[PDB]
Amino acid sequence: PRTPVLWLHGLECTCCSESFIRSAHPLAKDVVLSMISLDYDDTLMAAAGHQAEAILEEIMTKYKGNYILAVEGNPPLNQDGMSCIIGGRPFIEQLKYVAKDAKAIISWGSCASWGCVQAAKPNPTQATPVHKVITDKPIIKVPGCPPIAEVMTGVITYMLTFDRIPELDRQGRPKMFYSQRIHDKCYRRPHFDAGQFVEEWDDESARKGFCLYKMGCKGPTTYNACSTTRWNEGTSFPIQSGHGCIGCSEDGFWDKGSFYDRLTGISQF
Amino acid sequence: AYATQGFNLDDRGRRIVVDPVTRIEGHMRCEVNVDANNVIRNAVSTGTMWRGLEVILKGRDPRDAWAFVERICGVCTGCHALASVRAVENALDIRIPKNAHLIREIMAKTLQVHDHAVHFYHLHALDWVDVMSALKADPKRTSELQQLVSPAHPLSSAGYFRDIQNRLKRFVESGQLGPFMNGYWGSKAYVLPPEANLMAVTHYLEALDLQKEWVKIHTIFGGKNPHPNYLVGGVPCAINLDAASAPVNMERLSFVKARIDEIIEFNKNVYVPDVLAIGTLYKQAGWLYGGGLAATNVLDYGEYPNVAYNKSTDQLPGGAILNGNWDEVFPVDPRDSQQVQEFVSHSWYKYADESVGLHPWDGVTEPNYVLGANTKGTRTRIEQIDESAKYSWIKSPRWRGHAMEVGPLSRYILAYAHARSGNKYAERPKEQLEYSAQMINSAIPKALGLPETQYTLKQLLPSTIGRTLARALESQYCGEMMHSDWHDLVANIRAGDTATANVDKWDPATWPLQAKGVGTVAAPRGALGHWIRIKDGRIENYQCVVPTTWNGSPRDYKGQIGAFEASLMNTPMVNPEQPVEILRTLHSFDPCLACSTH
Ligand code: SF4
Ligand code: F3S
Ligand SMILES: [Cl-]
Ligand SMILES: [Cl-]
Ligand SMILES: [Cl-]
Ligand SMILES: [Mg+2]
Ligand code: NA
Repeated sequence: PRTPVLWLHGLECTCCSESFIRSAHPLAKDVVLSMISLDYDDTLMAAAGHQAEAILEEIMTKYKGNYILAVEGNPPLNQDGMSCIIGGRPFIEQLKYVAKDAKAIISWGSCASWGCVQAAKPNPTQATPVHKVITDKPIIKVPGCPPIAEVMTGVITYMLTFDRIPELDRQGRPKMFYSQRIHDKCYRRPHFDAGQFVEEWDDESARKGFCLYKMGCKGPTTYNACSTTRWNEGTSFPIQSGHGCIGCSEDGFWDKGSFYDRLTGISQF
Repeated sequence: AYATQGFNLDDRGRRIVVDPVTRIEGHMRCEVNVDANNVIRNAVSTGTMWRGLEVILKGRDPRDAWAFVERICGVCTGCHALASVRAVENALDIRIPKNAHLIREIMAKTLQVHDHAVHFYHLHALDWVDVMSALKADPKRTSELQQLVSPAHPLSSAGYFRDIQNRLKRFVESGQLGPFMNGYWGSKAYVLPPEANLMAVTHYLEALDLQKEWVKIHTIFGGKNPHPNYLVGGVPCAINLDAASAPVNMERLSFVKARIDEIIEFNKNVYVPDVLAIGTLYKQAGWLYGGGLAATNVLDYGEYPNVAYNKSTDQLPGGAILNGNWDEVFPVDPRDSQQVQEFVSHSWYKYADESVGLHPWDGVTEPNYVLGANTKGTRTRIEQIDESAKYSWIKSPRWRGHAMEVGPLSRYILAYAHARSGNKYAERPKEQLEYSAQMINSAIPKALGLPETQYTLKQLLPSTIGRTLARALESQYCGEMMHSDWHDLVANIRAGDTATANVDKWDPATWPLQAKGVGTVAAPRGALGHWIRIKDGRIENYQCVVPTTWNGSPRDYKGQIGAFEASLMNTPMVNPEQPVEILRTLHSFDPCLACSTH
């Protein structure tokens, strides 16, 4: 018997769902067919409307305190919650109802973890991360916009193998994936250490892969696995393809100034 | 009850609610009324989400905008970033270098293929394919069907289909049906034989494994997928052949070419043949519903110029068609205040004057969540939405006041029209359509022992089948085009031009103190535009009009219906309590609700 997963969607862009299906090790196909039972998920599920709604009740009853609630996106508190409507009711009512009997709650991505783009100033919907709404349940944050595919399936794999939540840091992120800053093992680090920087896009320095700190790279303050695990079966990551890290796994990264403004106090890094 | 655009709307019949609409991106509610015979006589499209990206952008740096608006959508990932950088570049008179153009085109076409193929198999197929019927299929006959549908596809053996089938059986026999749970399996709306169902589910699984390879093109040029990085002035992926130290060298380009070649094989051998075969069988069953506005009014901005910044060389040439007159394509100008306009008369927003539509340079986004007095239920518990008042988070875009359908089908009807008027750049899509019509009318029926039909493209294309076909054909065409773009990129680099970014106007001190620009993109789901006003180096106004905004729109000031609502009209339902037909037709537009509302 495979662990039921109820994957809800609030206000979101659906990047985390797309990232999940990019996983190569393990394949999303193998996760869905052989590891979990993905019983509710608006993206992929056959049933709609009343028939979809009926699944939630059925799984919650049969697997009370033995299903995982995965949340992509977040609930809005403005517009009486009706800036995100599910079944004619505010999303926040669905979130709270399904959270009630979950064994564990996964906050997929920056939206669920922190707020992401809709929570950037002035946050017209008062979009609010899951942990500020659901306060009486264990929540694992898997931030990033989206998180790396193998980080997402890695969290699932750990939880299914051990039936435990992995060790979390102070911010509720799994240490197995979020213990390193990008800047720790970034392959451009020798250039940083030698003061070798890009100053304008496509200058000679950019063509030699010099450090992107002066182009606004937020790797020195951003915790993720991008410099080692990398993206799409280790094909590249933002810095390898020539753009600085924009800090996308960090709380409130949209409101820490322009992405192209450099960090101050370079001597701290 | 009232008449509009040749549709007789009537809300006196039985009311049916579908909320949530699943197998879409984002959040939608759909309501219909059906008559005494279960035919849809009214349809109501409600976008059930809003985030307010347009509001959030105010006061920010135009150079950062692409990253914010990219997060409008992770499904059509990057198309918003492309529109944004184009808009800012247009505002600031920035011309990007040839390599940046070509790399953006390759990225755009990669998205087209990935988006289209994943949509069809993973979101749409279950409206046509009965997975339980696939369990009853005979492996040998499935193999023989596969060989008729696509001879060149290597995965055709009886044992291969037997193994796939067995894993399905074990999955279903577990009692944990997962995404197939509570499905509409066995409904008479399903017409495929067991063997076609097994073939299709097999390709669903094949596409799921392969789709992750195609996006590695994005990863090379943009660092990651979803949400690859873009840049105002060009691309960040600097080029150095002589070299492992740069983002792009010849090895990285060879890798891209290998992925492109695989894409071409998939479109040609798996995706296009499946849609032709499934379309043929549903045509044979007489299921030609869902044409909606495609039979009259279609629009696209036009895309993929052979020569950069030269719109006459667009390989998907656009414009507007009205009244089903395919002999007259009107030019569409996104800068013209009298052309693209958005109404909010039936949307949850407010204007100073709601009897008019606003061009997006003058666009306004102030939320106004209020329900009409004939609503059944409350503000936080809606039972029946009141479509006579405001009923959606989606605005109502119109072109010179006309309601238009947008998307691959629109682009293919436009391409066909252009080709007939002597436009040579539309030759390939015309060839695809004629080839497809011959396969659907004649060749596939002959192969399967079915009677031949004689539908013209005029009769066949304006339908849910036609809309699905055009998406597949567009995927094929995009794969072909980026194959050519790749060759042009490598040729340009080898000729000595390694430039990837124009930084002349990177610094805001070089900008005019006031400016406006527009960026358009033929995004996977249709016509995308971003309109920007810049003041003192900051975003004064930023308005997006997105393809699903067009298609999913509620009624305008004149009460005219949008493409979704029109497409559901005049459609019989086998069972009013099973939304099979509603889903099939709605899904044929590939709705992206996060896109529609942003
Ligand atoms: S600042 Fe950025 S590019 Fe430079 S070494 Fe650190 S993470 Fe890498
Ligand atoms: S922008 Fe995000 S994807 Fe990794 S390199 Fe930075 S945390
Ligand atoms: Cl955030
Ligand atoms: Cl920062
Ligand atoms: Cl461009
Ligand atoms: Mg808009
Ligand atoms: Na370069």
